[PDB]
Amino acid sequence: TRPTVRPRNDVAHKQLSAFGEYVAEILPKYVQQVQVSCFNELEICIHPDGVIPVLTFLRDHSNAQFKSLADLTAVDIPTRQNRFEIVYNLLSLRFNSRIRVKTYTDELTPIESSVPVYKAANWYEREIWDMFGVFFANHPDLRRILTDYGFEGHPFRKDFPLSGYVELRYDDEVKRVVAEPVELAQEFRKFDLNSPWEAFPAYRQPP
Amino acid sequence: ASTSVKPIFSRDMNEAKRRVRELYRAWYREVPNTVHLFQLDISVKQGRDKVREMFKKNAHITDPRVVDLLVIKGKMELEETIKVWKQRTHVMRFFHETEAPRPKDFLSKFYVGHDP
Amino acid sequence: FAYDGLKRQRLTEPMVRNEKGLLTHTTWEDALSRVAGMLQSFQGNDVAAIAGGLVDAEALIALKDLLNRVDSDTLCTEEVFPTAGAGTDLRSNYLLNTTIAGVEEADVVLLVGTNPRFEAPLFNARIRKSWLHNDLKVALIGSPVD
Amino acid sequence: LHHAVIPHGKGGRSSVSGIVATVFGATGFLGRYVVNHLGRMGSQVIVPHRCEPYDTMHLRPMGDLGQIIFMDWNGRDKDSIRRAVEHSSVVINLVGREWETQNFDFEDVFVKIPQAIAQVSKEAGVEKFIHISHLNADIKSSSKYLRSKAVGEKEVRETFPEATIIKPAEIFGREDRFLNYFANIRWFGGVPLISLGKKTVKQPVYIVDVTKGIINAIKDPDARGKTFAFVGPSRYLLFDLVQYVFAVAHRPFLPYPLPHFAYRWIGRLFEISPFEPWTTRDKVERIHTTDKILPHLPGLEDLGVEATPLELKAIEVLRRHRTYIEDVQPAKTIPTS
Amino acid sequence: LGLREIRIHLCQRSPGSQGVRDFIEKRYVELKKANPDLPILIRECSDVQPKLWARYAFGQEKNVSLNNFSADQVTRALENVLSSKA
Amino acid sequence: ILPGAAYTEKSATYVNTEGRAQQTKVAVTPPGLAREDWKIIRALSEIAGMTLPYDTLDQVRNRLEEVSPNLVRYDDVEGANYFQQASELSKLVNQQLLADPLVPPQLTIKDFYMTDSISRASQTMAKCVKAVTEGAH
Amino acid sequence: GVRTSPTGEKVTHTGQVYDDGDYRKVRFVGRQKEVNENFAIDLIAEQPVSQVGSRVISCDGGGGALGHPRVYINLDKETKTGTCGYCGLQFRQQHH
Amino acid sequence: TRDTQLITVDEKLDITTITGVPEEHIKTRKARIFVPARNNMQSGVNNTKKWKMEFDTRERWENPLMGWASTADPLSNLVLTFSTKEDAVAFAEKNGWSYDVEERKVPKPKSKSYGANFSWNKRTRVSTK
Ligand SMILES: NC(=O)C1=CN([C@@H]2O[C@H](COP(=O)(O)OP(=O)(O)OC[C@H]3O[C@@H](n4cnc5c(N)ncnc54)[C@H](OP(=O)(O)O)[C@@H]3O)[C@@H](O)[C@H]2O)C=CC1
Ligand SMILES: [Zn+2]
Repeated sequence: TRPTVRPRNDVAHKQLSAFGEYVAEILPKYVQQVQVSCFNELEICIHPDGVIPVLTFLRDHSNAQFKSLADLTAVDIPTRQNRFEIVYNLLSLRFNSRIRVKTYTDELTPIESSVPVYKAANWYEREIWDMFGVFFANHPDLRRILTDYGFEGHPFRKDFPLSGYVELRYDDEVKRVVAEPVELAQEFRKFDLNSPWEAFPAYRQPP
Repeated sequence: ASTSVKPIFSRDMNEAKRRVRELYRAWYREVPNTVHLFQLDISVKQGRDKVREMFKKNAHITDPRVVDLLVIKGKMELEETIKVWKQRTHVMRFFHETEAPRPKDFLSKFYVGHDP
Repeated sequence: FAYDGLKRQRLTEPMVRNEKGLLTHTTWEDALSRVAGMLQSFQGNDVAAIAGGLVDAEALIALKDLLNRVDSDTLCTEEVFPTAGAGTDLRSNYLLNTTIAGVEEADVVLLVGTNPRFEAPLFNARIRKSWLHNDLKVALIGSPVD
Repeated sequence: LHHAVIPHGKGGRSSVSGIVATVFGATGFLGRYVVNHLGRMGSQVIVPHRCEPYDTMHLRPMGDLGQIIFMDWNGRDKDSIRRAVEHSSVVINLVGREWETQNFDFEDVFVKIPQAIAQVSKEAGVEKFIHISHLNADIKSSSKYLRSKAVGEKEVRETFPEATIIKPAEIFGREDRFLNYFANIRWFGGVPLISLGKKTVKQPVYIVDVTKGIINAIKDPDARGKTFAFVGPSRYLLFDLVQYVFAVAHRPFLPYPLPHFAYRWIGRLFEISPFEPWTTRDKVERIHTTDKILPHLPGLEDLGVEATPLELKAIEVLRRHRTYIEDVQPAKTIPTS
Repeated sequence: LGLREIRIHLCQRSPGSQGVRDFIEKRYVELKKANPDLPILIRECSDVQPKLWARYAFGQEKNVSLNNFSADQVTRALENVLSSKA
Repeated sequence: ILPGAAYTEKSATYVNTEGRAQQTKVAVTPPGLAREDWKIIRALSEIAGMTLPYDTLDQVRNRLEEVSPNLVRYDDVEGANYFQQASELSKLVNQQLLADPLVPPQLTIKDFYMTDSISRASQTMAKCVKAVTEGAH
Repeated sequence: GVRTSPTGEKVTHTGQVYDDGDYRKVRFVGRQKEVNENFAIDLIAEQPVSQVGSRVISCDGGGGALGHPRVYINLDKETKTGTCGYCGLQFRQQHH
Repeated sequence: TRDTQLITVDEKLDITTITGVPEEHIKTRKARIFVPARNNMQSGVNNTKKWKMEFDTRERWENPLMGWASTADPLSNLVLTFSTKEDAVAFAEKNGWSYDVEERKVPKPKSKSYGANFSWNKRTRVSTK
């Protein structure tokens, strides 16, 4: 085949598609959309009420057995009404397969903690709360994990500035480290890099 | 409808207000220990006035879910202080001791720069 | 291309006349106090203002309001426009009522006492566009400019 | 205003204040606070120093990159003074010593050096000159320190007539030699006092108040050519002050009377040290000098500074002197004028 | 202390400005004849409530809403402004 | 002399020859101590004891709306009527035309380049005048 | 090359020099102003013009792939040399 | 539908108090909501598809040491992308930012005729190709 072109795997594509329909048939109450990517990754998009039921089924069902929570993160998309996309990446050692489960939320809508299903989720959900400000209901110990104590804001939101709002220095008069509004000797230089010509016709959107 | 939403903890402002008053009492009683434990140079009166100032700036909220998150964050802040996860620098960051007073009248801003 | 004039001959500090009658840099506090002192001592026709060609509406209204508060109405512009008759009472009296885009719908244009090529080059290009595509007839009263 | 000294920014570390300040004596108690306040707002600070560079390291974090410049200088070399001032718009003289050495006496630090700085600054075209004197400066004083202060103040006013002269009272602060002086008397059982600490009234002023007053003087066109007196809000009896100092430090307070003659020998006895004496005759004479009341001079309030009460800042200074309910007992204040 | 300037704001099409439009079409010319040196600034803008502004000496201004006024009500509103100072 | 800002250094409203209101945006702040022009007048009024009733840009634009509502209708052309009324007042006083012929202030391209303070300070515009006058050489 | 201003400060090849009243020259007291003394404008001018026998010549700056992108220079004008936009070497057509 | 018991909230959505933004950069900022103009140096139109939100420009000054462009504005580089004008307005409102909206400027359809280059009796006849 073409030496520079990634080869397609049509068997895995068909297997993942069939299992995606399988999941959607069993949990119609929650599954909103199922898709398989051209590089063979299965995504299950669900209503946020289905977090615990869907994850529990995927972990415990005999034909699923997704015992490992590889990763749990969020994505901020300000143009959406529910700006926060919550992404669960699961691994099945029994069937040597991965699956992605996605749901959504806004700044004020809690999501149910998945710690009951995966104890791995404990710190991942603290990170989502810290970095995105998404609240997780019934989390055993929800608090910041990566930011400074007393830090204000959620810095992975698309509208949080790259350099933040405050900066630190040691002040000799008060004999301690103090926080002050950020000033930069050199402002970060924004580059406009996007070409004005379309690159990928296959992804064109209706006018 | 689109106004039918999922609550956080409080189903209405009266339930939310109870949580606010409980948080305020916890902070009010913590200040004397904080001043002693962190060996701060502020008085207990200064600390408690700072607590009152922080609660007042959010007095205009009427959305219970917003109030819920304010209380959730306020309680995390309290836990950091009580457990001594904060250091004295973090506690003193509420008082902006090294920041000079920025002018507030039109003329004073006019003399110094371009910002409104 | 004229934007490079913004880097030259710029006024960067308030200036007042010193005892020798020469302009010298000073503070905003001092310059305004000198101006405020004179403004407080004059009223009516003793105060007047002229606005140049690059002044913005916000500055124009602010100056008009200030001079009105010393009961002065001598708010003038350098560019003349006859005050006889309606004058500026009716906007239609001093506007390009057809609009720039309306030139493409006209079928005859009479130009009077103007060189639009240099006074409004983009407006003249609109006329040429209509002359080219709509076979517009153009007449001129004035000097025969290209 | 030359285009490089127009202020820009929002008053922070990376801003441009437009101040270019040479601060003589920047390595001492008052100097560190002055440099810190200049550095906060983005000033260019030139720091001539006599000491080891290692002794100036605490000043380095006080300014953004390139905003603190260090030069060598010698108080008797007018060329080293010229190199340090010729680019400045303001010169601040904080040079002083509480004792005399073999190489420098009170006339050198308080008369010859301040006059040399003032004269060179005037010739260099420096616009503003701020000279720190002393509230109790006086040619009739028993303290040689205070007599030299009076002579030096007069020479600066003649050399640089537009100079701003600041005359502070005893200054308290973390690195002060005032509250720390009294706290360290406890390090010996005896706690001597001329009379019994009576007949001496003190009006000490907080270090940050002096610093803000100096900074506000740099920015105030009115302040040129004037003499200020920087004093605290409350006058105290020297006995009450020391008693309060021990109370805050949680120390046992044992007063006992003494006259000057028996208080001068202890001063002499520690003058023998080849370093900073614990005390000296002159220090005792200054401590037991009543703070002058000078109502014809402007003060901190004329510069928009509120004098800080000593009771609000004593703990900050004396907490380190404690051995390991905060009744404290505020000291009794002399009725205000 | 007298009147210095008159401004009339109105819409080009709204029925609430119909009377103000009638006043201009019928009576403005006569009003301007009698008051040759008085500025009477007529400023049309779509979807505005009609108003009469009167500027007196030293920058003092009064406004009178003309919404749904007849041409005759507009005349009397202008008469009061022209007669009574402020 | 009170240093104001250029059109590149302020958010200001300009009305073009059609009566269309448009606004600039700040691209760079004014140099040195120069200030936004309406803020100078507002500051002057406060020193003079005649404080104007607007402290922000939005407030001075609300003021613009009270004088001429079209001045805040950005990118809109508001039609103006009453040509007949204007023509009636125009015929009231008969004025005699002068004999001198109509001569535009700009006859050739050389008069185009420098017509205001910004362009008169432009070194580029000066080279343009030299080129059309002297020549390519 | 390196000239000096009236204050004694050296002028860089970019023309930079603090003027008389610029405080910023205090940064050079007790230290020095780093200036590179090989002005490239003077050095390239010392190079001689190459005489070539064609209308178009190409330059890659010398050293093959160690030079600059190869460009082709037109030499039709006889009132000037053809200059390389990358390295500044000059060429002139001989005869024609 | 749901087994989760919802509540009714008629409040306008406002999240200013829970975003951590300083007061200065909510009330004194002006957001501009617009579709970027095509860069006139190129004919490609692919950068004119989405709505953008930017903030009012503030002071930049020269660093005394190097001459670099310094700033004290934390929002100087923040540019948000939106699918529709309504999404951009919704985001600005709930964040408490004052805003202006500029309508999209679509080029108007043109009448192009190659044959017009060779008109028998019209001015569109070209004198050269
Ligand atoms: N602190 C107080 O209570 C009061 C202070 N003042 C005056 O304020 C000024 C500073 O006070 P303070 O900062 O406490 O004094 P410090 O002793 O704390 O610092 C003195 C400064 O002067 C410098 N200095 C001393 N002698 C010489 C010399 N011979 N040659 C060069 N430099 C020298 C020292 O530099 P090095 O580190 O190299 O010795 C040091 O930087 C003095 O003029 C003092 O009299 C006025 C009223 C009260
Ligand atoms: Zn080459």
